[PDB]
Amino acid sequence: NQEDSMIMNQSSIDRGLFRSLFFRSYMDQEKKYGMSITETFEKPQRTNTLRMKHGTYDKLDDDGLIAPGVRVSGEDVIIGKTTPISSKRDASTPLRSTENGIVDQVLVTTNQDGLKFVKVRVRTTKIPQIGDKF
Amino acid sequence: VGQQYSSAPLRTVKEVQFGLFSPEEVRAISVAKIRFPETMDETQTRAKIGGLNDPRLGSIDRNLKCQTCQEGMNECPGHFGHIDLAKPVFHVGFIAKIKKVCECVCMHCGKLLLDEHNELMRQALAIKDSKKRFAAIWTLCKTKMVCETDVPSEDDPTQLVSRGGCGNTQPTIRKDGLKLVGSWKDEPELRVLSTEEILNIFKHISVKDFTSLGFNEVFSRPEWMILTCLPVPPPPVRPSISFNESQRGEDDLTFKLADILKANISLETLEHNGAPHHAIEEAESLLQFHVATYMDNDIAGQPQALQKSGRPVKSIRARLKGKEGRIRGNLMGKRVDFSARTVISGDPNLELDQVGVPKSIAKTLTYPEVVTPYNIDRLTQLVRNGPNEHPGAKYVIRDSGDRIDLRYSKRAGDIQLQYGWKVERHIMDNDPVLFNRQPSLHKMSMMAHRVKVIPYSTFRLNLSVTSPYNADFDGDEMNLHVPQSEETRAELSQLCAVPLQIVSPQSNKPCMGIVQDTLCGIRKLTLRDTFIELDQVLNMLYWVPDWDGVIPTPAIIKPKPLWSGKQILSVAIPNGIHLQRFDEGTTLLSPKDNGMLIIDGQIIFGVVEKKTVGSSNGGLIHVVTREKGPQVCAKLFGNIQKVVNFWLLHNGFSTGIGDTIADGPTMREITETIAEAKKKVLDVTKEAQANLLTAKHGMTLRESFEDNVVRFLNEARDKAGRLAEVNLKDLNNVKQMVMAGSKGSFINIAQMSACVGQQSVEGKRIAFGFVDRTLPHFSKDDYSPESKGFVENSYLRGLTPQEFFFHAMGGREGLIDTAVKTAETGYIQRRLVKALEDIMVHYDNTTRNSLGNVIQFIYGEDGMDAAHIEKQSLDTIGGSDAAFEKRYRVDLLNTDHTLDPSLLESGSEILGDLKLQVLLDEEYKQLVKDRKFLREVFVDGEANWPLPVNIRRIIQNAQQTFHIDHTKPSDLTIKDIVLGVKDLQENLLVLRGKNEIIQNAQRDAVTLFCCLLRSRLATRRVLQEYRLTKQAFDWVLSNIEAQFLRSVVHPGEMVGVLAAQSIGEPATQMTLNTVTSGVPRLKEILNVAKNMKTPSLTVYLEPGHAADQEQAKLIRSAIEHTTLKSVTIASEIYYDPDPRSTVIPEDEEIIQLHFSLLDEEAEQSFDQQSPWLLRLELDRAAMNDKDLTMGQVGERIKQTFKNDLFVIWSEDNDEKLIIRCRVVRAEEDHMLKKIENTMLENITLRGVENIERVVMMKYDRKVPSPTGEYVKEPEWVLETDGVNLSEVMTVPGIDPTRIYTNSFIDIMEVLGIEAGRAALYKEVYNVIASDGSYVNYRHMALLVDVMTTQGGLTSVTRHGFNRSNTGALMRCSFEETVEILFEAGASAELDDCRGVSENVILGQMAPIGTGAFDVMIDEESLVKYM
Amino acid sequence: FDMGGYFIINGSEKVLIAQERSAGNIVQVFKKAAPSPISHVAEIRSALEKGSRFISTLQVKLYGREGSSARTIKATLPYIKQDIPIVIIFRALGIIPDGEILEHICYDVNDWQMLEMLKPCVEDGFVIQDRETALDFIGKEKRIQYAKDILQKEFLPHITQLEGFESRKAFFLGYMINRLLLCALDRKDQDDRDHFGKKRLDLAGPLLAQLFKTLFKKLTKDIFRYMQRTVELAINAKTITSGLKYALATGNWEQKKAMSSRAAGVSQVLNRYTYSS
Amino acid sequence: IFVYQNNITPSAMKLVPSIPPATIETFNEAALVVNITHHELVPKHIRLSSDEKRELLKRYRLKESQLPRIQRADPVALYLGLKRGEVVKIIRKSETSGRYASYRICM
Amino acid sequence: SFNQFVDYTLQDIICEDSTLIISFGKIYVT
DNA sequence: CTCAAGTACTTTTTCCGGTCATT
RNA sequence: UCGACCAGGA
Ligand SMILES: Nc1ncnc2c1ncn2[C@@H]1O[C@H](COP(=O)(O)CP(=O)(O)OP(=O)(O)O)[C@@H](O)[C@H]1O
Ligand SMILES: [Mg+2]
Ligand SMILES: [Zn+2]
Ligand SMILES: [Zn+2]
Repeated sequence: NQEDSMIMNQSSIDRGLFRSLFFRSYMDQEKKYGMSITETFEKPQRTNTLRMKHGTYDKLDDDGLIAPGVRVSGEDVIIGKTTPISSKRDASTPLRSTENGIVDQVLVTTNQDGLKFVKVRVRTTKIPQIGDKF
Repeated sequence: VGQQYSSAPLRTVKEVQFGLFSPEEVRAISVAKIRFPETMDETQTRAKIGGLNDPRLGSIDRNLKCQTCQEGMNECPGHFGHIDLAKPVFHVGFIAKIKKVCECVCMHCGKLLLDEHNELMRQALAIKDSKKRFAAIWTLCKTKMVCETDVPSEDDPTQLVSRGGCGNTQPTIRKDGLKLVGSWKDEPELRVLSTEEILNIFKHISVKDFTSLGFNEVFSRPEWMILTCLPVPPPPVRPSISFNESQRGEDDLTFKLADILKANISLETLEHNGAPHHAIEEAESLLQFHVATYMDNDIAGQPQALQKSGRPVKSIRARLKGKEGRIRGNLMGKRVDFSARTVISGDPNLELDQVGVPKSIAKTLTYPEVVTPYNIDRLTQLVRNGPNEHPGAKYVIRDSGDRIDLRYSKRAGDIQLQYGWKVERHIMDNDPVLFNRQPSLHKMSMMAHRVKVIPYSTFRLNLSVTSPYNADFDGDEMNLHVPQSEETRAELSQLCAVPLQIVSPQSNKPCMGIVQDTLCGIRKLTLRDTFIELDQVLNMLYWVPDWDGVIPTPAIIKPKPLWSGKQILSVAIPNGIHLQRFDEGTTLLSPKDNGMLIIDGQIIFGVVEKKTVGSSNGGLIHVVTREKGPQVCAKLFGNIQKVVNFWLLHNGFSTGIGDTIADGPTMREITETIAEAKKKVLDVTKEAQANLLTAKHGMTLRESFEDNVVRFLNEARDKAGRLAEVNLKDLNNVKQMVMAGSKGSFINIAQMSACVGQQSVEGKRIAFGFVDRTLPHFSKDDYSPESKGFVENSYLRGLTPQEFFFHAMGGREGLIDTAVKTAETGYIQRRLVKALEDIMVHYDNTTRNSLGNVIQFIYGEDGMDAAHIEKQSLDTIGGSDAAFEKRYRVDLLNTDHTLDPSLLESGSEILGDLKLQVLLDEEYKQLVKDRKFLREVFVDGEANWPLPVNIRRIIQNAQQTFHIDHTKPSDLTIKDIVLGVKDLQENLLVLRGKNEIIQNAQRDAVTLFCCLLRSRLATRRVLQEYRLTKQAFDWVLSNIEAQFLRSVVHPGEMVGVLAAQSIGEPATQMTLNTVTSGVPRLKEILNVAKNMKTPSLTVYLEPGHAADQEQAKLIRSAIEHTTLKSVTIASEIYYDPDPRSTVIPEDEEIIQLHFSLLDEEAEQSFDQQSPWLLRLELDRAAMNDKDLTMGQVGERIKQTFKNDLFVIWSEDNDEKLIIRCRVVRAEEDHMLKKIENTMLENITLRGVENIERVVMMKYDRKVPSPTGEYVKEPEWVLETDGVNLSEVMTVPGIDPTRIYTNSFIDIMEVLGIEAGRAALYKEVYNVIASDGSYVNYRHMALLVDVMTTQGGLTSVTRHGFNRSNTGALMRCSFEETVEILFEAGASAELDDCRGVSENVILGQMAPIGTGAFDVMIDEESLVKYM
Repeated sequence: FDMGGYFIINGSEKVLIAQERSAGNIVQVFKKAAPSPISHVAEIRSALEKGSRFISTLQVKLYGREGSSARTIKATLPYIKQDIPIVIIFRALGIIPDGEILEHICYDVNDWQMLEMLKPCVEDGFVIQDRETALDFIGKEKRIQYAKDILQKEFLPHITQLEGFESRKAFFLGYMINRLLLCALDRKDQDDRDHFGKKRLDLAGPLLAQLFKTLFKKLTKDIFRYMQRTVELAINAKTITSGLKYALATGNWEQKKAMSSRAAGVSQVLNRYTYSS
Repeated sequence: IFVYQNNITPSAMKLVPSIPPATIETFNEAALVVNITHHELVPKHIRLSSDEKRELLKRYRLKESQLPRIQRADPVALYLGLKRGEVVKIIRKSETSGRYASYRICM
Repeated sequence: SFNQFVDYTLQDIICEDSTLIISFGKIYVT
C-alpha cells in the first residue's frame, strides 16, 4: 500500500465489492455507391477477390450478424459486410483486439436514407484487478 | 534493413556536402520527363500515366515492376524526375539572398560594386568566415549606387586609376511579394527586375567575385538560387492514399506539382503561340507563385494557397519544421519496436535492480538469440514450447534469412535448429531491460533492470528506486525497452544498471535512499525502548538472505533474553562499515539517542532515520556504495527493507483524527496567541490611520504597513503552530512520520492542528477585487486580518465561508504557477541540452565540443568525476594561529615541543636531530604556505569543500583494520611520514604528459587535494591523533592513491548533456511541485537579457571606513541621483513686467538681497531680459531629507542654462522656498514652457545617472583576527535600484576592488570577459541555491564556460549558440531548422559528422562514450592466446 | 432523472458550452506600457443588441506621457486611418465654440486641473473652426458626405445610428474624455478587465442566434441570386438544415464551409460516466 | 599611448595606423582613474611569447581556432595592449582544483 | 436560453434584415 | 547624412478514447 | 488507414 497505492480484500472482491459492468456499442451501415452499387450484410467465405479478416466469421449468422447470446473474444468478427467491384472484398467489423465479452443486444434498423443500419452491444463484467485505480 | 544482399561495399557517412542543384544536374539525375498533370489512369485503365507519378519514377500496386530496376516497395527507394519550367522562377528560400546579391553586384556588367581598391573592402575581404565575409561585403556595397569606371590610386588621391568598366546607376532594390523592384534616378524610374534579368547578371558574376560572397564554384553558384529545371520527387516522398480499388486519393505534394505543371503548360502555350505580352506576365507570376507555394506555404504575403476545402496545403518546409517535423519528430526521436508500457506498482519483495514483468508482456517482447552449442539444447525446448507457454519462443530465423512463425508454421512441432540461426524468444527472468518514466529529465530517469516474470498486469518495482524515476503508484505508467544485441545488453548491464546509478554526480550524493514505510519503521525499530524476544528475532534473521547463520548474543540475557531493534538491524549492515554523526548534544553517550555511531557494521548508539538511511550525503548508502561497492549497496537496500518491513508488519502503524487533536488548554493558548496578534495588528492599523507611521525606504506608508500586518500574522501562525507540535506526544503518529522524515513537516502539523494562517495571491494578502472590500460581506476600507484573507482556523476546526473562499483563491494561484512555469522551465532544459550535447571529455582530459574547441582544459577544473566527491573539511583554514601551531608543529630541538617518546619508538634518540628538524621545518613551512593559500582561495574561511578520496574514512578503517591501540608507540620514523606523504603526492596523477605544460597542468589540478592531504597527514597529526603503525600508514597511503585514481573522470563522459540535466531537472522540479529570482531570473541569465528586471549594484566602503556609518551616509547621498523634479512642489509662470520690482509681495525680500549684492555686471546684462517670470516653490522636507541648499540648487540651474537665464532664489531660512527665472536674448509664452521641461526632467542636482533609491546595510563579514581565528566583523554596504558600474567605481570613499552588480553584462564590459565568467557563475549559482537545491560546481561551471569561451556572452538561444561554426545537421535540429538547411546549400556547408545530432540523423554509432574509441583484433595476440 | 438541456445530432448527445466574453457598450480606461507614445486610453466596445453585431471599437487616446510637454487627446474613428483630435470631432458633430466643447468634457468649472489638461487639445483643434471644415478633415464634397455617414453609421453605433442624436453622441464622447482625464489625474482607479460583473456568458440561444443569422443571410443572398436569374420555390432548405447540423456536430462553430478561422469546441459530446459528470 | 581628456577629433583619431611597424593606443582619463585589473573578479592574464604560444598549441594539439578567445576590445586586453592572435594565460583560483589556468587568443 | 431564442430571437432574425426587391413574415416551429 | 522609432519574425515541457469529413 | 478537432491520464 506504499506510495499512493492500496491493499484490497480479495475475499470482499469475490462477494461483489467494486464490480463493474462494461458495455460497448459497435455500429455499421450498408454503404451506397450512387448507381445502386450497395454493400451487403452477409457471412462471407472465399470467392474471386479473397480480401478478408484473420478472425472467425463462424460466430455470425446468415445476416452477417452475431446473435445476442454468443461469447465473443479475440479479433472475432462481430458484423459481416461486403463490397463488390468492377468479389469477397470484405467490409466486416471485428471485435476490438484488446477486448473480449458476451454479445448483449443487436439492433437492425434503417438510416434516414433507407440503408441497413446495425448497432451491436457487447457486455462484460469488470473485476477490480491490481492496477485498478480508486 | 533495406532487405536483400547487395555486392556494393558497406560504408558510413563521414561528410555531408551541402550545395544547390544546377539545372544541368536535375536533368541528369531524372528518370522521367514529367509533362502531364494527370497522375495515372491511362484513360480509365487503373494503370499509371507515362507522364507524372511513375512516368518511370518509383512504384505503386506492389509490382516489382519499377522501370526494369525491379526490387519494388521495400527495397527500391524513390527515383527522381524533372519538369522544365517555361520561364525561370525564384526559389522561395533564396528570395532574400538573391536581393542581397543584387545589392552587391552591378546589375549590368556583374562586377562587384566594391573592389580591392576600397580600404574598408580589403578588410571585409580579409574575413575568413564565409557568412561574416558576405555580411561585411553587403553592408559595404548596398551603399554603392554606381559601378565605378575609375577610383583614386593607393598612392596619391590626385591621380585616379581605372577598374571594371561601364558607369550605370544601380537600383535601390525592394521586395514586393515574390518580385524585385528598383528605383534609379527630379522623379525616379521604377520597374520590376525580371527573373531572367537577375539570372543573366548572376551568370556574369565572376568566380573570384561570387566566391568573395558566400558561394562555391562547384557546389553552390549564385545562379543556382534561381530555378529553371524543377526536380520531381518520387512517390515514396508523396504517397497516394488508396482507400480501396476505385478510391484513388493522391498526396498534397502531388496536387501542387500538378498545379505547377498546369501553370507551366499555360505559360508555355502563351509564349510558343500568339504572345498577348501582358497576359504572359500574369501566367508567369502564377508559375512563380506555385513553385514558391510548393516549397513554402507559410509565406509573409497573405495568400495561403488554400486547397479547395479551406485547408492551407502542406509545403515541403512545413514537413521538416520541428517537433512532429521530419528532424525533431522523425530523426531526433522515433516510435520504437521491442517496447512495452503498463501501470506500475510498488513491491517490497523485489530487488533494487529488478522489474516485475507481467507474463502477457514477457510473452510478446522477444530477444533474438543465436543458436550456439552453449544454448542449442535449451533453445530447442523454447521453440518446442512455442509462443503460448511462458518460457517459449515466437520465431525461428534461418541461415537463409526467413522467419518461421511458430504460431502457424506446419513444421512448428519439428525444427531441427542448425547453429547460426536465431531464435526470437520470450523475455526471461534476468534479461537486461531499459526502464523509464516520463518526463525524462535525468540520466537516472532511464535505468537498466533485471527481469522477473510475475503474474498480474502491472510492472512491479522496488520502492527505493521510486525517487530517481520520481514515480508514485497512483496510476503512473512506465516504459520498458528490450535490447536485441549481446553487445547492447552489456551496454545496459555495465553502464545503465540501477546499482551503478545509486550515487548521482549532479549532487555528489546518493540519489536513492530508504523511503516511506521502511523509513517510518526503521526509526520505530531502532529507539532504545524497542526490544525483540527470541521467537520473532529468529524470523527477522531468516529474512536477511545473506544471514551468516549466526544467532547474535542478546543485549539482555538476565530474565528474558531480549534483542535490541538496533542489534538485529545491524545484521543487514555489512562488516567494515564505519560511520560517525553528532547532531545536537550527541556526546559519545548521546542521551537523546541523537546522531549515529556504526562501527564494523554494528549500531552502537542513536536512532536510524532520514539522516542515516536516506539519500543523505554522509549517510550509510553513500558509505556502503563507496567502501563496499554498487552491488553490495543494492543488497543493503533490500536487506534493510526485508527486515524493517517484516518487523513493522507485526508492529503496525496508523493515523487518525486523534493525531490532529491538540490539548484543551493548549488550544485556548493558541486562540489567545492569535487574539494578542490581531490586537497587535489593530494597534498598527488605527495608528497608521492617525497618520503617525514612518515608512522604511523604497516603500509607501501603505507598503510598509502591509509588511507589518503580514509579519504579525505569520509570526502568529508559526508560534501558534509551535505550541501544538510541542503539546503532541511521542505517540502522535503524525509527529512520528515527521520525526523519521518519512512524510510531513512542521507547517503540515501547524495548519492541521493549530491554524492555517494568511493567504496570498501575487505576494500580497487577498486584495479588494470589489471596491475597497474583499467580498460583499464587508464594509469598505477594512484592512483587518479577516478581511484581507487571514485563516484564524485549523483544518480540524474547519473554515468559515469567507476563509474558505480566500484559501480557494490562494490555492488556485498554486495550480496556475505549476501550469504556467512548467513549459518555460522545460524549454530552458531543451535549450541547455541542445547547447551542451556534443561536449565530452577526450582521452587528453580536455573538455571539447564537436569542433574540438576547448571549453574546459580539464573537467570541472580538477579532472574528477562528480560521483567520487564528498564534502571534507580543511582544518588548515580556520582556527587561531596558536591552535594551528599546537596541532602541527613538531620541534625536535625544543624539550617541550618534541614528539614524546610515548608516540613513536625513535622519540628518545630523535631529540636534537638537526637533520630531521630540517625535514620537519620544510614540512611545517609548507603547512603555513598551505594555510595562506587556502585563506586566499576561500576568502570567508569556509573549510568544508567537496573533494575526492574521503581520508577520514581511510584512517577510520585503518584503526578498526589494524586494531590500533592508542597506548603503545608507533614504528614510524620522521623520514617514514614526511617522505612518505611527499612521495604519495607524485603518484596522484590526473594528466600524464611528459612535457612541462602538462606536468605543470598536473601540478595545478592536485593543488587543493594536496592541501587537504598534507593537512591530514602531518607528522604530529599522524602520530599523536591517529596513532598509526608503519603497517597502517602504508595501507592508508596506498588506499589514498588507489581511491584517487578511480575518482578521476572517464574519457567519453558525456559531460555536456550531464551538466544540462543537472541544472535542468532541479529547475523543472522547483516548479512542478505545488529582486528577480528563480525561473524568471534563470530565463534572464540564459537569454543574456539586456533589459533585466531588478538591476542592483552592491557598493562596499573603503577598507579604513568599513564600520563608519557616517562615511556610508556621505556616499549614499553622493551617488543617489536627484533631479529638480524631486524637490519641487509646483512651477508657475507669472507676468512680472519689471525685473527690479516684483508683483509678488512674498518675493519682496528675495529681490532685495539679490539685486544689491549681485551688482556684478547684472545691470547691463540685464536690465531686461524677459517680462515673463518662471517661479517654483521647493519643499523643505524634500530639500532636507535629500540634503540640499537653495544656493546649491540655484547654481546648478545657473550653470545648466549659463547666462541665457537670470536665476535668483529665496534663502533656506525663509518660510517659502522659491527660485525666480527670466530669459536673456515674439511667442516667448511656449518658449519658456520648454525651459521648465528641461529644468524638471533634464537637470541633475546630486548623484550619478541611472542610480536610484540607494539603501544602507549593516552586513556581517567573516574576517581573520590578529589572533588568527576568523571573527564576525560587521560593515556598511549600500545597494542600488539601478546600474552605472562605469562611474560609481570612480566615486571617492569606496572599495572599487569589491564593487558588484547583478548585471554581469556590465561586469563583462567594465572588467572584461574573465570577470564576466565570475559574475555569470555567481548569478547562476544563486538562482539554483535560491530554491535550497545543490548542483555540483562543474555543471554550472561548464554552462558558464560555454557562453563565455567565444570571447563574449553567448546566449543559450537560437540567437547565440545555434549560430556557431558547428554542424549544419546539428544546428537545424533546434529552433531554426529549414532556414539553417537552406543557407547550408547556398554557402556549400560541409558537415564533419562529429556531433551527436548528425550521427543520430544518420543512424550511426555516435563518437559518444562507448563509441569514443575504436575496437581492433590483434593477430599477434590471437596466436599467443592458443 | 435525465435533465435535458442538450441536443441529439445525428444520434449523438451534444452539449453547448457557455462562452465567456467581455461585456459590450462598456466604457473602460486603461494605462499604456513604459515605451508608448500614449499614456492612457478610453475604450468602448459599441455593438447592436441585435443588428449584425457591430465589431467597431472606439479608442480615445491621451498622447504624451507624464512629464512630456503638451499632451494631446485624439480618437480613432472606424474606416478613417488617422486618429483625429477630439475638438475636430466635436465641431464635426455640431459643437463649434471651444468652451461649449469644454462644457461637454468638464461638468464643473471649479476644476482647473482637468481644464489645464484640455488647453493643448483646444489649440490642436483650433486650425478647423467650422463643421463643414471638420467633415472635410476626414480624408471635397465626396470626403464631406463620407464623413457625415461615418459619424452616423460607425461612430458610437449603440445609443442611435438614426440622425439628429448628434448631441447625445457629443455628451457621451465628453463622458469618455472625462473618464480618461479622470485616471490621468489619478482620481479614479484604472478599470479592471477581470471584474466578473463586466463579463457575459453566451449559452445555447445566443450561439445559435449568431449561427442562424449568418446562414439565413446566406439564403437571402441565394433568393436574390435566383431572382436575378429569373428573366421572366428555389429556397434551398439545405443551407439552414445542414448549416446548423454541421456547427453542432463538428463543434467547430464558424460555420461557413467551414475553415480554420473562427470555431473552437463550442458543441461537445455530453459526458455520461456518472450522473454528476 | 595617448591619454585624452574628453575626446579626440574623428579627423585626428584616423591617423593611428599611419606609422607602421609602430602602434598607437587611445585612452580616456576617467577610464584610467580606476585600475580595473585590481578588482576581485579579474584574474591574472599573462602575455605569451611567439614560442610560449607555439608550444601551447603543440602540447594541446590545437589549431588557433580551438582556443577560447579574448576580445581585442576587452578591458584587460586593452590594459596589456593585446594584438590580434596574442595568447594570455589566465591563472584563476578554483573551489575544486585550488588553481586552474586557462588561455585566450586575441580578437 | 434556447426557449428565449425559439420564442423571440428566431422571429427577430427572420424580420430584421429579411425583405428583398419578396418580404418575410411569421416564423412557425413544428 | 546620424540615430529615434516603426516595421516585421519566431519561439513557447515530456510521454500516454471518441467523433467528425474525407482521404 | 488519412489526420483534424474535442475530451482525458502521471
Ligand atoms: N503536465 C505535466 N508534464 C510533465 N510531467 C507531469 C505533468 N503533470 C504531472 N507530471 C509528473 O507527475 C509528477 C507529480 O504529479 P502527481 O503524481 O499527479 C502529484 P502526487 O505526487 O501524486 O501528490 P502531491 O500532489 O502530494 O505531490 C511530476 O513530478 C511529473 O513528473
Ligand atoms: Mg503519480
Ligand atoms: Zn526503382
Ligand atoms: Zn557595371
